[PDB]
Amino acid sequence: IPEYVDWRQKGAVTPVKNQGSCGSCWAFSAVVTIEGIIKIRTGNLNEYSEQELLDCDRRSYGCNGGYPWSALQLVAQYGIHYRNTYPYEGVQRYCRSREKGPYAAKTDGVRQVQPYNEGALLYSIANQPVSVVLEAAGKDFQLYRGGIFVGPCGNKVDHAVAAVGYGPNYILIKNSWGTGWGENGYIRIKRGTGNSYGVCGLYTSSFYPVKN
Ligand SMILES: *[C@@H](C(=O)O)[C@H](O)C(=O)N[C@@H](CC(C)C)C(=O)NCCCCNC(N)=[NH2+]
Repeated sequence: IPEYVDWRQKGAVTPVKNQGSCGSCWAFSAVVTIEGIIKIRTGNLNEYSEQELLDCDRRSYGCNGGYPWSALQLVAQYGIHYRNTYPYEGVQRYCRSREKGPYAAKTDGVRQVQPYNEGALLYSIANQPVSVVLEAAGKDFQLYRGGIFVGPCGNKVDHAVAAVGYGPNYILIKNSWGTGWGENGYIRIKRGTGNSYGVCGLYTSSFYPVKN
């Protein structure tokens, strides 16, 4: 795998989103990976519905949090609508999948990256954007403005984001806190520190969709 990956430069990343007050990071993370794999496999970059996962992923808890794995399993078993068809409202509502016409995209499954393994995550990111989790509660992460973020942070992961690239010393993360946070909505998180958890627990739980 190459020394640098940046899926934005390959046209596989849609504009940075803002989840707002809703605890929907898990759906935004999943959607970033779906947008990415659909671009990688089909050549078209589309926006897909975080709101649909929020409403319809029965294993998740709406705006009270959820599981990227479970949203990706929802997209593989059923599908997902375009963001235009099923726009983001920042609140959980009734599942309206059935009323929004045929799905726009469908995946074939969900792999997990071997956790606590930097190279395994890097290998996956080289193939596609990956849903990853981290500790975002620390004021250092909340107030991050730029540079390669080293913490301070623990490994008490509580926030789902998407890895869309990496470099020699960092992993490139698309956050869902709007374009004004971090580096136009992104954070580069230091890697290669030898901490198996990853900085901020970044290697705790990583999933990506499979699409044949
Ligand atoms: C993240 C966010 O929107 O900022 C959000 O709080 C979230 O989904 N967090 C996850 C943790 C990471 C994905 C590791 C989470 O807490 N998932 C489990 C949901 C817990 C909610 N349970 C109940 N009973 N309300």
